[PDB]
Amino acid sequence: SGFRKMAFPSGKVEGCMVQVTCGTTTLNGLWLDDVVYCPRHVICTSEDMLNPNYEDLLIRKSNHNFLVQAGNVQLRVIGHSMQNCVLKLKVDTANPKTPKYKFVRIQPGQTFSVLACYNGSPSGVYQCAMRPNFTIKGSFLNGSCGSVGFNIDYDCVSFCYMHHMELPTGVHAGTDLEGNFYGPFVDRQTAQAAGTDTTITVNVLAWLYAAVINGDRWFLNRFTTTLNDFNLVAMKYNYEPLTQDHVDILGPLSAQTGIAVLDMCASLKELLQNGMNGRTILGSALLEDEFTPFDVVRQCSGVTF
Ligand SMILES: NS(=O)(=O)c1cccc2c1C(=O)C(Nc1ccccc1N1CCNCC1)=CC2=O
Repeated sequence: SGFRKMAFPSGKVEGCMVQVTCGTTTLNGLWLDDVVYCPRHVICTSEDMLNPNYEDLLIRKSNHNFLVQAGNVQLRVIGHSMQNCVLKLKVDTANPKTPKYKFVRIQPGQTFSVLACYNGSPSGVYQCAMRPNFTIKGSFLNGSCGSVGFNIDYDCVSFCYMHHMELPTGVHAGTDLEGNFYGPFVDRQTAQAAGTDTTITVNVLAWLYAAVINGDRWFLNRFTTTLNDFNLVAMKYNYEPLTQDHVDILGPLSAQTGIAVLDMCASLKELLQNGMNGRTILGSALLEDEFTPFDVVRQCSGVTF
């Protein structure tokens, strides 16, 4: 037992991390089949990042300007094209370590593992969540772009995230693997504001179910509440409004646990109105919202790859 913020095994993704160099800009790229995906700002200097015209800047670039290396073995770029805010570099050889993969655009609240790399080689891995305002609180130094976020289900690596920039607030933004930014962000070095962030209510409830599973039961209350009443309380504390879909996705936890979902929301209302009172839940003094119900069921089922 015990509960931990657990990342996916990163090997299958380590096997596709290449270094992409263009002029003097160097960052990370993802080598799948005979295509290397990378952020389009690889074609920019920092003097270009204030207001870049990516079409005009890419037009004076040719295939021989891009240098792709996997560790030390090298890739011959034989084509290139810009899709939204990513560059697709067609190379001479196909990645022998290409796993079964998909490109999917995740929805807010859902989680993924980030493999943080620099110069095409991995440095760390950690689990994070796509905030309701389409940001993530990762850790990304300079050179870290092009690092990817992914989920792994049995055989399949579903890539969902490519890191692009750090907001002046200190949080991070990126695109899906088709180059479309999550949220209202542009790959431009200017002031960009994320919206009001809110807490992923269903995730907090899944984490409380995990807590009940692992022995911590002090927050377990005796009230229940209406869905509308809990939503009244949740909107005051800047929580996302709970829908019947959320209650349905919490069904397995509510059944293994024996605690009806609405009573768990009653306990959560009590925690929001009275605080945690100096105690902890699963080693945390705050209400954790970066576990989806599926993450809890994974850690309790020992789902493997
Ligand atoms: N010559 S470069 O094109 O600025 C550059 C050079 C090396 C590595 C990176 C960058 C990037 O931009 C970049 N993404 C980005 C996107 C929009 C606005 C600013 C940035 N960055 C943030 C990190 N500091 C440099 C500016 C990621 C990198 O890993």
